[PDB]
Amino acid sequence: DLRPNPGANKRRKRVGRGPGSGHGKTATRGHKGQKSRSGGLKDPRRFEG
RNA sequence: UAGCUGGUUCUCCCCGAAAUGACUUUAGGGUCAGCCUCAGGCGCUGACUGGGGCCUGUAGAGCACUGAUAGGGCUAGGGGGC
Ligand SMILES: [Mg+2]
Ligand SMILES: [Mg+2]
Ligand SMILES: [Mg+2]
Ligand SMILES: [Mg+2]
Ligand SMILES: [Mg+2]
Ligand SMILES: [Mg+2]
Ligand SMILES: [Mg+2]
Ligand SMILES: [Mg+2]
Ligand SMILES: [Mg+2]
Repeated sequence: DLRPNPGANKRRKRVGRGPGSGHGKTATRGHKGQKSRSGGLKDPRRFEG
C-alpha cells in the first residue's frame, strides 16, 4: 500500500461547477438570465415580500 | 449605491420551461403558487378513452316574467266640433 491509489473513495469527487464556459453554464451564470441577478437580492427568506 | 445597461471564456450526453394568479410606493423589481429538472419514496393511480350516474343555463329558441315594438281591434283619459 503506497501513495499510488490510496485515492479518494470513488465518490468524494470534489467538482465545483464553472459558469464561464461556452457549453454548460454560459452567457449568463449558473442560472441568471435576466436582472436583479447581480450583487444580491433582498433577503429573500424572512424578508422580501 | 445602481431593482439599470454591458460583458461572463473547454467538450460530449439526458431532460427541459415561462412570459400566468395572488399580494406588492408594485408595475421592465420581487414573495408564494403554476410550469422545468435531480435524488429517495409509493406502484397502475396518469393524460386520453368506454359505460354509468349526478351538476349546468350558452348556441339555438321563446314572450310565460322584465322591458322594448309596428299594424289593427275593443277600450279609460285627453284635445276639437254641435
Ligand atoms: Mg444590488
Ligand atoms: Mg428531450
Ligand atoms: Mg406601464
Ligand atoms: Mg424596477
Ligand atoms: Mg381518477
Ligand atoms: Mg305575446
Ligand atoms: Mg289606430
Ligand atoms: Mg283604434
Ligand atoms: Mg277646430
